[PDB]
Amino acid sequence: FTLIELMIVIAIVGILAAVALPAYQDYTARAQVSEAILLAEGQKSAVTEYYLN
Amino acid sequence: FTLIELMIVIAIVGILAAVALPAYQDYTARAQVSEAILLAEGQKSAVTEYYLN
Repeated sequence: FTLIELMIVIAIVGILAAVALPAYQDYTARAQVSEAILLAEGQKSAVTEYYLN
Repeated sequence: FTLIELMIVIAIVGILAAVALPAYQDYTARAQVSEAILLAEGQKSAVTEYYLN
């Protein structure tokens, strides 16, 4: 008898595929969301520039 | 960030061009207006000369 050793595999086979993937496509999103933010960084002072002058 | 240093330039670039230029073309005028007056200075006594004699 070994099957419970196979059972535990197929328990490992059914993986979670952690929410630490989709919370980190949401924070990979935070990466390229930031890529949008880093654009905004340029306009921060330029928009400001119009706003002040 | 430095742009406000550029802003302040373009605030210096837009200069007043002081009214102390056109009030002093008006007083540069007072210079050559005086140049007309200094002519008149000669006639002061000569006109007077006719007026008295």
